[PDB]
Amino acid sequence: PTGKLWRPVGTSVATIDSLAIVSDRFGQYSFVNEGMRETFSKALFDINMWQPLFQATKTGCGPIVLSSFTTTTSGYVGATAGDALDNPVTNGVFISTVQIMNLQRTIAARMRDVALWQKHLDTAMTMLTPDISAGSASCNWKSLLAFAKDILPLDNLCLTYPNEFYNVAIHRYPALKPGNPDTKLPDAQAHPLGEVAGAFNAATSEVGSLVGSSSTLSQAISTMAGKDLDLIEADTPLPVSVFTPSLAPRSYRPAFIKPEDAKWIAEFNNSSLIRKTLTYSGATYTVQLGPGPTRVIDMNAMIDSVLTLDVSGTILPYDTNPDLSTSVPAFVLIQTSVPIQQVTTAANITAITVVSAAGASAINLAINVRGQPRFNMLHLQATFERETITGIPYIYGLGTFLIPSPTSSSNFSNPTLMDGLLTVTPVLLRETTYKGEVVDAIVPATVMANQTSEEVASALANDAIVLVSNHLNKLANVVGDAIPVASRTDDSATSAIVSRLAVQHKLSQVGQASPTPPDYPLLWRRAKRAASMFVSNPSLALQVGIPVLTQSGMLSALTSGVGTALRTGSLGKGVTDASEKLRARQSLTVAKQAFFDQIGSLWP
Amino acid sequence: PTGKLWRPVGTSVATIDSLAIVSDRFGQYSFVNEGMRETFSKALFDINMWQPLFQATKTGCGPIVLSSFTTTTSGYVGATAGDALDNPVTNGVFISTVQIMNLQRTIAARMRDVALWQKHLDTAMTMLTPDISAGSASCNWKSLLAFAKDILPLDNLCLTYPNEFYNVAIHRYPALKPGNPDTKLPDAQAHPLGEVAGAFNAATSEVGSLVGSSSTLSQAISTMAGKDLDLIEADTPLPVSVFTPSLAPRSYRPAFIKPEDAKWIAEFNNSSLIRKTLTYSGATYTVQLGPGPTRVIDMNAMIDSVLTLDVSGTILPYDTNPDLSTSVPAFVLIQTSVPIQQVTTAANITAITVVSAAGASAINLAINVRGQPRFNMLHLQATFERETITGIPYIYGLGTFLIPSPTSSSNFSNPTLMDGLLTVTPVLLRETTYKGEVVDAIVPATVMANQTSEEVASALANDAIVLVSNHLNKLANVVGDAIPVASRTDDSATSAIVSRLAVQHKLSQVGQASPTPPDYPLLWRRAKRAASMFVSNPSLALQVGIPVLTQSGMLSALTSGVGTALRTGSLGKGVTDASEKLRARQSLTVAKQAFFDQIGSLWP
Amino acid sequence: PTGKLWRPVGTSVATIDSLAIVSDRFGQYSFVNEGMRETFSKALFDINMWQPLFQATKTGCGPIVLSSFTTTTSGYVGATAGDALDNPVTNGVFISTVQIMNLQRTIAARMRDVALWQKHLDTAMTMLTPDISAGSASCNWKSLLAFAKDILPLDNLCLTYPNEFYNVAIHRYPALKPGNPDTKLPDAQAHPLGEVAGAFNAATSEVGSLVGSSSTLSQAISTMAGKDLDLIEADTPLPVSVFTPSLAPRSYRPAFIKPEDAKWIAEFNNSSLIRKTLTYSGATYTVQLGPGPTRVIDMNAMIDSVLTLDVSGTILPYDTNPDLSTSVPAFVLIQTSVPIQQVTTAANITAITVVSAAGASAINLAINVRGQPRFNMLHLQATFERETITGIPYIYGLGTFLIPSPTSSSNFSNPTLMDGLLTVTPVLLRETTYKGEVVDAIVPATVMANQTSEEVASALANDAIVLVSNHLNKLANVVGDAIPVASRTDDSATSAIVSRLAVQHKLSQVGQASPTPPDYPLLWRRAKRAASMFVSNPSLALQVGIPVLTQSGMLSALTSGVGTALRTGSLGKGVTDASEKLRARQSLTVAKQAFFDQIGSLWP
Amino acid sequence: GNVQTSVNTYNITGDGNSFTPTSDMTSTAAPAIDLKPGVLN
Amino acid sequence: GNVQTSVNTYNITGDGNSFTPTSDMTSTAAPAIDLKPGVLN
Amino acid sequence: LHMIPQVAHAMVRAAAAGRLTLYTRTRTETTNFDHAEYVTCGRYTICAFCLTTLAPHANVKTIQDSHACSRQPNEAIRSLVEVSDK
Ligand SMILES: *C(=O)CCCCCCCCCCCCC
Ligand SMILES: *C(=O)CCCCCCCCCCCCC
Repeated sequence: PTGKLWRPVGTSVATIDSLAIVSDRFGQYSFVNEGMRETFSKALFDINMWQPLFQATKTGCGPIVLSSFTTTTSGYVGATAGDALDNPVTNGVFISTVQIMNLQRTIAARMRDVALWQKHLDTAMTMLTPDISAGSASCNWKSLLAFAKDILPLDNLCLTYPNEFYNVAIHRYPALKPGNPDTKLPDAQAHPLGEVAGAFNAATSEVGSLVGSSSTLSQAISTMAGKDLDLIEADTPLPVSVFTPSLAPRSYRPAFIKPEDAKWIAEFNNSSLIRKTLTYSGATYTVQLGPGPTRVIDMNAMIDSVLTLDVSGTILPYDTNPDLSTSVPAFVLIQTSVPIQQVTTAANITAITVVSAAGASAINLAINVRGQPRFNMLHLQATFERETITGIPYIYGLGTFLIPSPTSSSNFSNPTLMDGLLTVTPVLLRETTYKGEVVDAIVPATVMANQTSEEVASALANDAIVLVSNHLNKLANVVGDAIPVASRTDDSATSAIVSRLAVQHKLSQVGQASPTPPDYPLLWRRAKRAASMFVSNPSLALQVGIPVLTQSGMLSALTSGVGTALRTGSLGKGVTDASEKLRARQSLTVAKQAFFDQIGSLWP
Repeated sequence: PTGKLWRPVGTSVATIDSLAIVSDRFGQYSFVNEGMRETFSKALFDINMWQPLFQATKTGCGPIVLSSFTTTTSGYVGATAGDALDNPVTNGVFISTVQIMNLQRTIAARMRDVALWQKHLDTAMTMLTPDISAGSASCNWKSLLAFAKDILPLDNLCLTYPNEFYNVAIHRYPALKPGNPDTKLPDAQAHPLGEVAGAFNAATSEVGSLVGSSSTLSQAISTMAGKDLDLIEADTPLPVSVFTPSLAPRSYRPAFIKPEDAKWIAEFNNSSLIRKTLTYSGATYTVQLGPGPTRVIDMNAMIDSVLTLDVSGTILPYDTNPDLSTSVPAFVLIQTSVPIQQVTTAANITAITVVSAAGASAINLAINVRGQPRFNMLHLQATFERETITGIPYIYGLGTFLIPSPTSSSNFSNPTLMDGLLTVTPVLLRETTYKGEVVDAIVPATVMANQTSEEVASALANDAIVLVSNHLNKLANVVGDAIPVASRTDDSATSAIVSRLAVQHKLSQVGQASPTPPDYPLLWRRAKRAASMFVSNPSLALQVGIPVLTQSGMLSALTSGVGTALRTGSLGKGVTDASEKLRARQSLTVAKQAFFDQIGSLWP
Repeated sequence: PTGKLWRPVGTSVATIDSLAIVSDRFGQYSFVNEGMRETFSKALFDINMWQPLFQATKTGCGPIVLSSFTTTTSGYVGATAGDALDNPVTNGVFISTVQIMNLQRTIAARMRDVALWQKHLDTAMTMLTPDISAGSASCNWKSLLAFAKDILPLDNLCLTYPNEFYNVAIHRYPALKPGNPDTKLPDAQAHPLGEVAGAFNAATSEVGSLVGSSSTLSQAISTMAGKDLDLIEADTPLPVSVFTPSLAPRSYRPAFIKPEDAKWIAEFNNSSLIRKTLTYSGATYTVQLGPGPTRVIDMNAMIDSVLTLDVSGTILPYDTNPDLSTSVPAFVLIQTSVPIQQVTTAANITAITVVSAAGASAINLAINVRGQPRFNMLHLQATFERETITGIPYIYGLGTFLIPSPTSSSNFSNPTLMDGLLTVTPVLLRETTYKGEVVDAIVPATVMANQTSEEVASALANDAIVLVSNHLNKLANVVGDAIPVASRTDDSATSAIVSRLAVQHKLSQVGQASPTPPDYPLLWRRAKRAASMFVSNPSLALQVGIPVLTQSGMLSALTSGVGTALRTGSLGKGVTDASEKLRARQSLTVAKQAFFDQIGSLWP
Repeated sequence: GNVQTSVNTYNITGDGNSFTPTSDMTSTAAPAIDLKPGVLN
Repeated sequence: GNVQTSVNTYNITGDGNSFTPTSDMTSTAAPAIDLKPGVLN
Repeated sequence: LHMIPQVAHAMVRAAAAGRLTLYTRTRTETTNFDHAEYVTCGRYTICAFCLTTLAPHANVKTIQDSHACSRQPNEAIRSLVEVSDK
């Protein structure tokens, strides 16, 4: 049973309506199922432990028995009259609301009390590493004590109550074994209150540490089910939400990104220059679109973000072409009639809006750093919005210069300030971008081995690629973490892949002389580096031309392997290299024993 | 009850102080509460499973019953005489210390034993993805076997014991259903020992996966309470400790950062040059402070860190002004009399200490990379300390050049090596920095919408801004993760904000014609992108001029929403887009069924 | 007991063989141990809660009692005949397979049902932060309701069932206290079904929050045992696997990295130029090895990776030396006879392979960005493999230019395209690299204070240094997180170190006048910044010349302290600064009360 | 796959066995056993 | 370390005490107590 | 391990053209090597007694150290500076 206890308000006959939460002057009795007593007992148990320090310091008020907050009522206990009717409990143990209040504020008040002392006990305890993980190692008690008698700073609490803290301590550190009163010798065994827990944390030499290897697994299992690593290369529309894209604002360096390497950025590849004009704040400036191609951020295929083009440390040659100086650098949109990459001359450019200029010309924004005047780090920045560009077939964001007077000097300059580190930040997660289009769902499998070397590094913050990369990256840490894809152990991961290579290379051999019986020693090893190359750089699985990894099978395969692989690790997964791991722990205890030996001499 | 069991010392009745732990030669009997038997049973259960492999290989020693390590003593069981008095347990089940030792080293020894085999069983099991997540899919057993008879490398253990591993396997993979002996047909149902657990992990088509959606929530709940996301925009002094700043060493590019964009960096904006001198290692060099403003790291407002100015790949024009060559680049402090930004000429600069020079002039540190000789990657580096600058009102760290002989050539150079990538690393977490002052507590709400575009990116490693950014970043991953702030589901997050916008826009309408009844469809949508823009780039909420996000309400609001939102997710939160998610899983099982079909033909 | 139930197939006498899983027409009865009923009850309990919404909307089918899926069989219940023999259970409660199916698909079907409604209830609940964390704060109900009557968008479900959702709600938000029918007034106490859980999550003013501080500890404990932070500075061979290196592809900028600062990169420091030739694709090009030293990636000491040298935004002076234009930039290997750094002239260079050229000369790859033509972002890229360089004592990877015709113009150019951002990605984790050699195991302690300032930042992706950095980094977040290494609390971490400094400085004083009695106030403070400097920048502990941190004791010491420190935190660790933390929470509730006050007026 | 006979209740090459995954029962042993200090006791 | 006597069953400076870690019993108390909503009830 | 021979390559290049200098224990520079302990470039700092690297920054005014010993040839780098100081 569970929930609050109910009782037949109509008396005797208890039906699915003659019940009612048995409330009263104390609040409502909620049932205390077996396991929920484990907690409140485990919590109180950790407080009772500090008994010797509560009396010493006259705080506290006696040991807290959980049997002081409960009661022994009886009735039907469920979550609702209907279902509570199927849990007739007699003399169960319930805790009334007003009690659920004290057991709370008591464990809270006492928790402070101890939390404090417990902190002093520690700066003194750990102040001599009472924990080794291979074999033993003593340190003659006299010295030890006479030593901490020093180190411990005058405001601890282990100097005001030595054997009032010691008695608390003995129950937390199975290192300190108190000398028995009637034989005046230790005990071999150490009996700290955490008897079992402390036994099951020792780094057992057979397998690393059960508490470790156990969690590193349940931890990975969490992720595997959580983010949705499963279904990682699913071939079908998936809401961007399914990718929980967060804290995702990637930055670049355009005016370098080739147009074909990333759809969201077209260029004005035209013969001559395209000097246009525009009255901005009265003054008339001339946008240039200089000698080179001047790659500009396209506006369509640009998920309403927060574009913030930073222009700093980048050269600013106002020294040579004086034409450049005087011009306030500024991010400006450019609506063109004919599609760009077909826009020849000025009459082609519909209009030009200065979405964000920089007050003060190019001769205050400068700063000489050895001849080559740089740009005082400043951030121009628009706030592009999907629909502010409705209809408008062609429009481009360009972080240019806005020259107040074009001249012969700036005839080979080309004032694109795009060489600066632009940082787009998708401000509306629901919508992603792929191959130049804005969508609401991705098709994972499509984005695999479909980008090129740099059609990946040039991805646009929160676009399929960047999403089908953030995803693999989780799955990449589950294998990297739990599975042993980094040793000659032909693990579950590199194993799922090997079975694909076989089934694959086996049918490609079917029909024709079949002169080559499948290899296997070579297949195991080829798939080992395939699974390994993945854990290594999760990204690669997106680039066209990557051995194994990019065939449709793998990944879809890998994950579902790694999947079941985590759901069976056992507990002693740590047996892997638990030999050198062990031998390394003995190595430490031998060096730490060496320490105790000095504590033992210096302070005799 | 819990803890070690206690019986009184003198005998007769047990009065506190009349009760001592019933130490025995074997050890002290500690009680084995109901739940703690669940573990040791669940641990032993996972070992017994491997029974067929223990006999086959003559290791092991029979099935391990947990009832072989316990006993049936009876007495009072608590953590201390006082509280143990309220737990009279009769014939409880306790495990003695020396036993708590075997149940430990047995589960450890056996755990190794199985951990090994269990690894072989796997490279063979996952080596044919026995796990699908939508509908079924078989693969005629003959083929399957005759297939793995191949792939499996000659050193497995699934080839030496086929149906000695198979029997272990059948209990772990409800995929392999053994053919019943007396009807020689499968069973429809599959009965693996993990009957329930395996039932509750299947990706249930109604809602993603209970095991997933459940954890992704408890996981987020952990963080929410842990780091202290709650109280994220609290308006009142908070110890830096409350922000657990760790692994926090940010790097820049000064000599670019405007002085007003980041208090910790002032500049010598003076008319002419300020050539000073200083005997460093005998030789007399001249610090320049050349033509431009030469932005220098201020020393006050500089949390005793580890400044490490790297100067590499950056230009080094010793080719033109020969004056530059011969000068050993070096980070040097500069104490000025009159405050900088008021320091006109040499007589103003009190003294200049070469806190770290680079042995060998500027013509060995070079390296030609196409005409423009660069700097061989080298790291100069001081170790500034709060108090080494006590009293000293004005002092600045400057990574300049130290020219051995100033000339006309270096009259427009300005040797500030600050254009290099400097990396400050706060070496003393307790103290933070804000707006130019060193403090011990932040006031969160103060740092919101108080920085500018770049008064953020120019923050100083472990300063309020960088702390009130590391914090939002956690809270940003809790929403990004648990809450669905990335779909049209007007989630709890974007909902907490909408209620603020209403209450806000509603009173701004009070008094005056109230010609505009609040919108709502427009408010819901405006707050959706507000909560969304946050998850996106957590930082923004610090920059002055961000719609919604920067009003005092939000955040303080958001978090406390997201807060309660996680504490109610239910379990089936995965119902979100659990349709396409499902349809994608069927998509995979259809492709994986396609695989089994070849395994089924190639190896008939 | 646990597992499926068995019964004596041979009847009466139940031996370790006369048993057999009691299967049948329903599947196999698996035992439902005490705790496993807690879950299925806790799951059903959370569904029954939504009873009022199931009837309202005619879905559901009555309350789901867990006692409808189980049974009361009796027999022996274990994991295998052998061990099941020691668990005679009478009238235990087992759930048959076919039942373990419904309790599953029911909780799944119902889970969807509620998951939906439960989402509507929320957008309305959190839409008025029903959760404060200090003191109370009301908001006159009328207003509140009449308010949400607005905000809530027309497609919720809290408008179609107000007090059908309200009744569900009252059990989840102890904020909404329903007015009692026969006294028509609230209740003071609030009785939500989550009575206890909700009591134990409140931010108790004594210590932050038990649910928080508790997890932040168990969380850290997980890591500490997991990754293997323990043994962090172990002095003995450790398989790279023990470091779970994943998602590890670091990028650089060679042609800058000094050869001695990173063994994996030697340079051709020779007097004149070394123009060689090579027929690549018919056309004959000349590799240059120009004026400067031209640092090249060495091939030995280069873990078979995926070298991808990006050349973009970097200068391309085809404007001056016309010689440069026309030459297709390309990454090329260079096998030399005599060891490099001893290779004088052309006759010395055995052969030169163009492992990856860039189609199209240097005048299409350009792009004018203000005079200085840059490189259109493109990625050349080899796939170096350990053994493809077997025997071959000397061979180097060089991302040079391949000039189609060397001239006088390119006599001081030196076409090394290495100034570009190269990104090596280890494609085979098992093998690491150290000091220039490829190995399979590291010796942790060796890599401490053994690198120089930049012999660290110049590390090669997945090399000991980068591994003995990824490791410290975890341990750095466990302390940063759990332990309070960021306040004057002389924590367990900075305490473990202090004891080393003492024992150390104490013996260095032994022998000779011992004129200086150890300090301690100065030692505590010195070790505090030592432990602090570590949490800060984990890396440092690798660099030669770091105070304290780099002595062999520390770290090996630190961790083992931090270790036991986490295994005792108590629960109320949050007592740290739980004063200002508290005062900040009251600060928020005072501001949130201010909000409710407007909701209370505007919408009267 | 050579016949065994009694060592274990099932032969591998035995009559009518059947590999056949069901999205319904995701194969899983016991990895996440809780042993952390507070939780084990 | 001044003698106490009864306050607690052990004197610190008491006769034959003994600091001596054993890789076997890693000291512990109870930190990871589970209290999260679903798990506490 | 002492020095890391990248440090010693900075010793000789600072001694080929003598920049170094010799600092004493009272953090004042001399040119006699008899009263001097610290040795700079000014990249790296080494006490001449224990002969270990101390601080890559110079201004030996901010270095903490505890060693005490006499007799330390190499004086050869010290001798090479004053010849190369002309
Ligand atoms: C006889 O051993 C022939 C080989 C057939 C089985 C060998 C191992 C491969 C199949 C594994 C079955 C048990 C779980 C995978
Ligand atoms: C008398 O108090 C002399 C000092 C001896 C003990 C003081 C505290 C240092 C030793 C701690 C013992 C309890 C657990 C560390």
